[PDB]
Amino acid sequence: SMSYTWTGALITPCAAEESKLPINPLSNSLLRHHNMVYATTSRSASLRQKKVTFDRLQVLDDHYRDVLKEMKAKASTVKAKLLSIEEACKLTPPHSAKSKFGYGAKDVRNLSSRAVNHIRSVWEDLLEDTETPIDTTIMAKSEVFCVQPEKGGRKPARLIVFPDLGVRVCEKMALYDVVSTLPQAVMGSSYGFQYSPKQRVEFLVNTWKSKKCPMGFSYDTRCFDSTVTESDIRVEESIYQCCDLAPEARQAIRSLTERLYIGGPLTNSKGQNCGYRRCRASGVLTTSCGNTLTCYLKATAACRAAKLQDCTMLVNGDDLVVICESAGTQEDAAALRAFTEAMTRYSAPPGDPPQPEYDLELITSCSSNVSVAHDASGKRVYYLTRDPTTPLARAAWETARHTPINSWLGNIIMYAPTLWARMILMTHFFSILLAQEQLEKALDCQIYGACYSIEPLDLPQIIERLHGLSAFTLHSYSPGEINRVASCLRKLGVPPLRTWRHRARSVRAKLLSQGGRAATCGRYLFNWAVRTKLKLTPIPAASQLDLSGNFVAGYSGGDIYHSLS
Ligand SMILES: O=c1ccn([C@@H]2O[C@H](COP(=O)(O)OP(=O)(O)OP(=O)(O)O)[C@@H](O)[C@H]2O)c(=O)[nH]1
Ligand SMILES: [Mn+2]
Ligand SMILES: [Mn+2]
Repeated sequence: SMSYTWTGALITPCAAEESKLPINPLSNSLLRHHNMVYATTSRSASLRQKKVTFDRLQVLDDHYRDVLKEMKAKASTVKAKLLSIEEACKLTPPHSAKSKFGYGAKDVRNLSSRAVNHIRSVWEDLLEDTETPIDTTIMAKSEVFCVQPEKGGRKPARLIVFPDLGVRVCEKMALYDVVSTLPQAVMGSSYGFQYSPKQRVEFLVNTWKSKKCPMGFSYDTRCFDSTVTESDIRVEESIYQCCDLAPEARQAIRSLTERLYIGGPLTNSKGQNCGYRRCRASGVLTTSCGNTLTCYLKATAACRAAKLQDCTMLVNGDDLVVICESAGTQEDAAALRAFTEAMTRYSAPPGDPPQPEYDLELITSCSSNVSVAHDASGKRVYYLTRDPTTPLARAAWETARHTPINSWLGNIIMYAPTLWARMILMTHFFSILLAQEQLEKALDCQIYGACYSIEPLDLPQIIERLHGLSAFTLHSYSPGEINRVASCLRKLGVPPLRTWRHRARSVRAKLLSQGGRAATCGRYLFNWAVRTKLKLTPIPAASQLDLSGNFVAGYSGGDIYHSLS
């Protein structure tokens, strides 16, 4: 059983694609070694196809089956609603890809009769037809990176695979409530996406302290999406089907699974057949939910197979953290070998073999880690940080070129307490946004895979919700964190942190000189910048402001939209 089959027709672009950065004063202002920064393109898709195309040998044992039955019994608890066409339409991102059938996301949100009548038609088809493979498009994705310390080798583009806009809206009607509700119900504490960054570090610490002699390790699968077998996707359906479901919801899930999720034909931008998928599609609604469940299940079973004791995992799609009781240095390494041997039998080998860790801080997952800092009162605070290379590289791209998804905004929101996000990112973009009249224009960003639409001037509020107000006061970051940040500036050619401090003094002055929510941006975001730091107090409409069901689940490649909060 092969993950993909190719006819030889190319993965084709729809427009021109820029690779290298353009040299302009504003990006220079941030980053100097321009030629360290690249965007991916169609040209490398070939390469990506090679990494992602293989055969899958799966062998399931009793541990796996036991864990499934356990997961399923929890899933039996769920009652999931069928969404209305309207409800589902309003979950569609305004810039989601337009349909083959003469209407785009705008029309769907407007509930254009062409759109809703097509969607109704696509819905009925899921009820009438139970086997005909549903068309998907395959595209090379445009993502920006910094090149490897390994000379001049670049990641090839990733491949997105997604059904037409009308299918996608149906997917929401059928499966949205499921995909939002079930993972927590089945996986409890282990379900990553139920956690704000603050809550995620909380859970990791409390877990780490709850052990007598702790021992954590990160796991990650070489192309998880290709390792997802047809069987995996039907197992995953069997979990979903344990929900109380509307009859048409049950069939829709039944049809989507056979027709779309287990695989199907791949069409390119030009309309020709590239071939066939027998693994997970990156761009369906159930991708993140599927990946997480599948990973949780395979992982959980692999512990019991390697007799690790008191495992507590955190799962975010493909990304797996595990913290457990240690059996001694030499044992641990041997058990972790066996974990991997199990996962591999379940068709999920790792990129790089897990290595046991005896400090929580050295464990990295979802590209991020726990680091330590202190607040005003000097009492020691835990927060979530990241190697700033890729964030800064993208910040330099989105400065010198208009991007659909403003990644820098996402990172400030998410990594608000971190060193580099405050001193470099915040300063750089509030500088730009002030020069060009544009603090109030709402910008599109991406949190946990869902598209959000946020105004810069609501950042003190938002940051306070997620990380608390202490995220405006942290000051004594760990040596290793400062060492890592500093070495990253040297790599990309970013002016050392000293430099941003005055760029930021100027910068808190511009904002106080303007009142309103603009001023409390200056005051709160840049209290690290003045040497005569004033005190900070819980902002008014700044949590009890706007609330919702935001950070309750992930929708990576799931086409989900929240202007929420
Ligand atoms: O548009 C896309 C396409 C794909 N993906 C997702 O990226 C993965 C492809 O890449 P990998 O799964 O091999 O790398 P990864 O571990 O870094 O993936 P993430 O956890 O960072 O997501 C797949 O698991 C796919 O679902 C997106 O998030 N967006
Ligand atoms: Mn992976
Ligand atoms: Mn991953």
